[PDB]
Amino acid sequence: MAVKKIAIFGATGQTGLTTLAQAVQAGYEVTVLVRDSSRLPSEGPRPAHVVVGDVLQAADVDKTVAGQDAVIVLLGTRNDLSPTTVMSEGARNIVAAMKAHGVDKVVACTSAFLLWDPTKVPPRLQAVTDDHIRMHKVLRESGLKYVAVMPPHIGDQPLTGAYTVTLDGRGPSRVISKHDLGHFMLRCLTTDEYDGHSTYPSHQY
Ligand SMILES: NC(=O)c1ccc[n+]([C@@H]2O[C@H](COP(=O)([O-])OP(=O)(O)OC[C@H]3O[C@@H](n4cnc5c(N)ncnc54)[C@H](OP(=O)(O)O)[C@@H]3O)[C@@H](O)[C@H]2O)c1
Repeated sequence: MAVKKIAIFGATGQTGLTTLAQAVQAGYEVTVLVRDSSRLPSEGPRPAHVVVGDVLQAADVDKTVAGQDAVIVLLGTRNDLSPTTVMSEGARNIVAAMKAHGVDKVVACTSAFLLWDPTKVPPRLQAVTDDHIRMHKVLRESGLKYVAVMPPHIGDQPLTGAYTVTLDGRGPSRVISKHDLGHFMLRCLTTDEYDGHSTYPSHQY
């Protein structure tokens, strides 16, 4: 039986916006949690349901996850590189809401640094990476069906749907377009082949 209803967390971010647009265009019934609805567009495809709130508030997350078939996580810290627990605490809330509502599939973005040599993270990105690691741990230990998406640099190239997905962080490039990353998150809703795996999408544009 196929996924029809999804929640997207981080839908207003760079990857989230295009994932949201793609998901709605593809026929999903999409719910988003946003702190600030002005960051959603008017033009283009529109989510079916908007919850205004914060991933750090369990009740807001619970309302967003209720009734879904799957969850996509595209949380991040925008240009804030300071020490942080937002993503991992958000993930804890997401896991608890999934378990409370019977939702068993989550596709969540961290970064290719979690596949590459862990001693080879630029210093300025280490604090954010440490919270990606905490988030990955929360999701992997949840025992839910979890696809770990670990992209390299997120670019602005057009959608292709032609990227390569490896399991080890090696591949044709160190870039994935935001649009292709979103397309891949959606693909993960219609296969089990990546459940319990780490995935590395990349493409030469
Ligand atoms: N940039 C890169 O090249 C790169 C490479 C690999 C991995 N990544 C990782 O990939 C992920 C996606 O990156 P991105 O650039 O698409 O994301 P982004 O533009 O940073 O967007 C972050 C999203 O998270 C939401 N968010 C943050 N705090 C929240 C909170 N307390 N409650 C609810 N929502 C919250 C933001 O909401 P608002 O719109 O309200 O701010 C926004 O929708 C990030 O974890 C990033 O670190 C990035």
